[PDB]
Amino acid sequence: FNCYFPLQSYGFQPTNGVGYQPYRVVVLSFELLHAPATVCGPKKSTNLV
Amino acid sequence: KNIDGYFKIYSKHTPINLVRDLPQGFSALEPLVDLPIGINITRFQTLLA
Repeated sequence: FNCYFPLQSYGFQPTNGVGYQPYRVVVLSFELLHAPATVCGPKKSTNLV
Repeated sequence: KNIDGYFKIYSKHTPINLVRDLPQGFSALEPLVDLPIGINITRFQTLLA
């Protein structure tokens, strides 16, 4: 009595509506500290002349 | 050494032949692994087997 399991299970069925469809959500967090920049990506190199 | 959290690793491998003391010669070093962590280090400890 007044004691329910908090970790309830989801429902994933292909015959149900759109609200029961599984979505893979990826959250990217970005912060700044006193450490120097280690991530790259704009480093574009061309052919040497 | 540690310069504002920028830790570097210097290494050198050379064969010698002595018993107890260190050789009183000259030898340079080579940097191997750069670790830009960005933390302050005040103590250390030598690992033994």
